[PDB]
Amino acid sequence: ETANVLKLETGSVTSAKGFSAVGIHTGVKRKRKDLGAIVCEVPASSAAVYTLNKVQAAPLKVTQESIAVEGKLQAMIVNSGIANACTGKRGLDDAYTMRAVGAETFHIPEHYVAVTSTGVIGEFLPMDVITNGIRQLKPEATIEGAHAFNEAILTTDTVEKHTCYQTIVNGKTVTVGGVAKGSGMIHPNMA
Amino acid sequence: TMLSFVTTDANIDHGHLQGALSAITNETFNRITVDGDTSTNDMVVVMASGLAENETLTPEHPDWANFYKALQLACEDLAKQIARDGEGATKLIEVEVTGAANDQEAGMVAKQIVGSDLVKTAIYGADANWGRIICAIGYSGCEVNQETIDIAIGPIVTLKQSEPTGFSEEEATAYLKEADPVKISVNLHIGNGTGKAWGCDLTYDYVRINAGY
Repeated sequence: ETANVLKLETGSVTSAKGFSAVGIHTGVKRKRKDLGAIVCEVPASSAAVYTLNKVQAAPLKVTQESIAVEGKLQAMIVNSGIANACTGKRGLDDAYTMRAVGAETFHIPEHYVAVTSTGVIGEFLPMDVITNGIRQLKPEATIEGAHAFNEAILTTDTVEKHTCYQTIVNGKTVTVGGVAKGSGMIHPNMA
Repeated sequence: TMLSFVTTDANIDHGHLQGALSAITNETFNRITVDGDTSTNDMVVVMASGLAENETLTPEHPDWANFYKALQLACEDLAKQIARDGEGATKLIEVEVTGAANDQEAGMVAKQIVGSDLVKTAIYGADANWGRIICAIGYSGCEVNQETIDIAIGPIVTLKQSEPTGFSEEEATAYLKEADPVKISVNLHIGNGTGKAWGCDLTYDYVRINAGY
């Protein structure tokens, strides 16, 4: 409207000021990275939408509870390979544990940490592996960090999925970057 | 399952950010389908650091449309990449419906078409099968006049006012083999409603991946 919006083909989530990311290989997957985080150096205004499926994975609730406190986050922690879905009370406990261990690792409030999972339904998370893995996460403000994070959220995907657009607001360069995953079980109905 | 994580350095509060994301989701992620199975885990999170140090964004801000467009394009780009990476896919399919009773109905019709297994397999076979498309229009649940439908596949109009046009099938097939995305356009001639949806072709590899072959 008042300035163009331009696509940056080599940008990602780390192209926006404040953000760092990483992914590592914990061994839930055979080869690919399977645990990652995006973090922000300051509390970031946050918004979310969630599947309306009545069968919902535990971490979606945990993330909603974090965001509900102040509408702000500093970390988003994700594991792939195991959905932590249909895992009942134990699965919910496990999602809270991931959030707590993430808060310790990044030295921020628990309510500034969101967590999620994607992969096999019904399987319980290997919590020694996941929790040790979270403590090793070293986010970097680099394109390599963003790509490592995107790998760490994939399941059946054949490729990473990045985006980045820039525009001007009040004469300031504003950047929107992003990553995604998804290849099967795709018919989103989120709110 | 799909996930998306979007970051920005825009200064914007959580309420206005949420309003934007909710609206944008309805025109991007909620308009894709690979296999019709809505997951237990789908989620999108957007984080705004404010480190660009703009004056806080709201719909009343003179540059709101700049920010809004950037966020919308980012979500659209990611949604399209998910659809393109549908298990076994060789093609992204984009369906645009115009002339619907309203934008919501255009979207529903577009998604019904891209979600049809007969449409998805026709595209894999490079078959410009408007019959399968119009069948999906018809069961969409939306306001439809069966005698006033136009269907195009790329630049080739295959059906005009519900009459086949005698288009070149060799040409249509040639288009379907080379196009990415494959674009299907529909005009229902009911009202002013418009909307897009995205999906992919249905191939042997979808079956191989999902049947453990």
